[PDB]
Amino acid sequence: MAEIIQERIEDRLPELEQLERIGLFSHAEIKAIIKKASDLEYKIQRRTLFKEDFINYVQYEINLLELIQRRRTRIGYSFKKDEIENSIVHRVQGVFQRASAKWKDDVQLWLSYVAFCKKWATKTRLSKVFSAMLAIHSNKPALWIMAAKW
Amino acid sequence: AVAAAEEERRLRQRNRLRLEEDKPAVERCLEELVFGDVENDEDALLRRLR
Amino acid sequence: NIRLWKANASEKLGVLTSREKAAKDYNQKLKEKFQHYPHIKRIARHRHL
Amino acid sequence: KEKKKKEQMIDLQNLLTTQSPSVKSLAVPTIEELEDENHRQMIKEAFAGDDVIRDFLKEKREAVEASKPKDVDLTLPGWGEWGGVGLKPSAKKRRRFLIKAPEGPPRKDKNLPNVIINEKRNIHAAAHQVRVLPYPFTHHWQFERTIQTPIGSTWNTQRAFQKLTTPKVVT
Amino acid sequence: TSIKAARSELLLAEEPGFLEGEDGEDTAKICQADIVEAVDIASAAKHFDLNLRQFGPYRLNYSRTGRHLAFGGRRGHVAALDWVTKKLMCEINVMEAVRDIRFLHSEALLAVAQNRWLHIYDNQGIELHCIRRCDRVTRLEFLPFHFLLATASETGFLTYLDVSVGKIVAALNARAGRLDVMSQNPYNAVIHLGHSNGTVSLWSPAMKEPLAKILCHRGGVRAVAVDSTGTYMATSGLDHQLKIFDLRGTYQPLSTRTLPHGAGHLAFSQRGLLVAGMGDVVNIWAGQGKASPPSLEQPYLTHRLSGPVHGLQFCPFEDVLGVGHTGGITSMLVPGAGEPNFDGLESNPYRSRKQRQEWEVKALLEKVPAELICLDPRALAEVDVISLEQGKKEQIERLGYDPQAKAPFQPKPKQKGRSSTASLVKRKRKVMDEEHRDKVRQSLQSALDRFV
Repeated sequence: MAEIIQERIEDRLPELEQLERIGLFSHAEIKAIIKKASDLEYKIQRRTLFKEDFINYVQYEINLLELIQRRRTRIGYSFKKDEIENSIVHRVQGVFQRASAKWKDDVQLWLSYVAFCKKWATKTRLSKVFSAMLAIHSNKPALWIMAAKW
Repeated sequence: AVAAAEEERRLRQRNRLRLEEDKPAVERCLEELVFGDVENDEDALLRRLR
Repeated sequence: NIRLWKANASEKLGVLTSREKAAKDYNQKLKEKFQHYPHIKRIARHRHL
Repeated sequence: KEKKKKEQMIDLQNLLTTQSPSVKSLAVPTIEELEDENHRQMIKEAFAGDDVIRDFLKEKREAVEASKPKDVDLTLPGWGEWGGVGLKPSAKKRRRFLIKAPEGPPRKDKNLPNVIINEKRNIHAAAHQVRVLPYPFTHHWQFERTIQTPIGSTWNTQRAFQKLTTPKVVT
Repeated sequence: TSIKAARSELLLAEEPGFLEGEDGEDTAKICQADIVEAVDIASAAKHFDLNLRQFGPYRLNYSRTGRHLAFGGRRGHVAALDWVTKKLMCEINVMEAVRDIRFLHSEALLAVAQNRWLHIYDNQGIELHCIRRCDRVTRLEFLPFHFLLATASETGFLTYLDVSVGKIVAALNARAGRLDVMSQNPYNAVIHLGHSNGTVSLWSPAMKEPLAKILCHRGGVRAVAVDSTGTYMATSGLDHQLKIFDLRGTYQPLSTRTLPHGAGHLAFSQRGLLVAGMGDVVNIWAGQGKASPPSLEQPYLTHRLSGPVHGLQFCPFEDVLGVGHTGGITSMLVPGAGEPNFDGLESNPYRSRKQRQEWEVKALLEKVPAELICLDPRALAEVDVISLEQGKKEQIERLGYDPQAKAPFQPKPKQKGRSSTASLVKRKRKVMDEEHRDKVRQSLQSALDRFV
């Protein structure tokens, strides 16, 4: 139960405390992120699972990634991408992998995974996503063209 | 290293000031998604309700 | 005859859940932590012969 | 010897100080209510009793006296020498057959003037403890540090619990 | 540990309350009416005044989880209720006087100290056990992690009862007269007893004599209390003194003040606030508490009750103080008294029945035996060095016999001429001679000057 939920929140702490050290976020804003991330974590760690909670979890991190990006430009701070951005991106990929395993037949979920990998992920990561999708969806000619186009 | 820590402390204070003075309308829209719409000051909340 | 035995006589063989694995590691560390206490030694080392 | 009891009466009288300041804005309890109706200022000292410090000093004295070891005289009055009412074993013979018990460890409450501490050991609790230092440890403090640190999830975060319970062989 | 401390606050979600005056205002003169209007409606509902004048003055106990409250009247009125919601679990009439009330590890079980014996009740009013041994009990107090209930009696006896099994583990004769003042150390699990001598005695079920005696007052001790950490002890007496002692190996008075009257009742909150019960008047001192005892210089809050006070306790995880008196029961609002962040697995106010019954099984499997209670909770880690004969002696008293002693030799009856009892005395003598060899071996382990 929450011991897995408590497991995941502690992993989020080291990047949040770095955001406080740079001054990008205030201490009150750090508290708000922790509270909302905990609520989204409870939905996806239940015994009863819905596709909508995974989308809500993913959409929250994307909005958080944009808010960090806009503030870094105004400060002109470009360091510590690995400790902050790569931590969030790696966590989002785990959620997509769990969701794609649960709902293999949903092409829209697969394409959303591909769209995120283009914007935020390494090209070698996107190579795996196309190969995984084409393995179970080889009967759709349009999906082949999208991989060849890329 | 005490002065170096104080140097980092004022750098946080300088960056925190610059991030609050001027905020584009896009950032306000994003901040509601990430932080929510919560008011903890009583008179400020009363102005919102009225 | 040929006989088959368990190398560890108390472990559970099948696929385990996270709570089962967490308790098993906790039990092993607890036994090692208090291995020198007289009551622990008396029970642990008793074999029927 | 009476110098010691004088001194140990002195410092006990010093710890249990009689004069102390009062509380400033303290709400005053009701002492009297007039049905046909007013808090009144008090005399500070409105108590008398038995001399408690004397009793405590007595009791600590007998507690100390009981716990000390004993000196055993094994002299037999007429063993190998003449014995009778007028005749007594010589002082040198008393010295030769008077065994002294070894001087014991210091009491926990010698320097604690207002405290009396029992010296008897809890044998039932001692039944559980380890008697000899185990092999890999070279100092007692190392072993007690190892025992004292909790490993359960009650006292540790989940990462701390998992790193503290890491198995050595995984197959 | 600061980085370990730093990670702590982020996980913690709540902050303690405060109360600061402005423009030189004294918080002592602030009344409860001003606080109620200035705080949210949920907290305002926690301030109420029950009026029960017909029956005697009331003693109260809060459940270990702050959800439940139980109280008992002197004339024999006993009722248990949820206090957050205003529902009545039970209200019964015990047919004689009641001196104390305590919960037992949950809200399910109630123990009452009646006039003549001790009784056990359900939270619905059903009597469960009547303990005939415990008689004329004045004070009750429960040790949670050992499942022990401690009783102080009029006759001068201190008794320990194991509620898990139902057996009395120990019954100790204090031999100091009447016993009426009792408290426990949550950190230490020892029992503190006050006396007219001016001394406080420390007791454990293992010993037949007190662990320690400390002289604290020039008159009779009327109240005693210790903090949750086990560091400080607060006492009051007929000598009009409030004292704070350091229990961490020092036993010296850290602070002293003179009072109009000796404090009948004292208590500690979970954040270190100290409350004194003086007749019909209640006074609260607050201190920073960060490695420091509370400041006795000036009180933090005050209130005047309708009748003289007969019982005080802070709710575990709330900013409220429960007061029992002759008029009835009142609830005060004390901002900053309760500990904000509770653990969901040990004492959850917001727990279901299935969560509760999982917790109790865990605790029952995990009970600490009675003999392990000592002044140091970590004494089991320490390695005891004693002589080999010292261990041999101690094994005898705990058992009543030597388990390695050899019984005197008796020859077995044998055939071919060896059963005539003339051979038995011969074979016995032969063996005893061989053993006699062993003990004697162990026992041994100028010109004319030449003729002299």
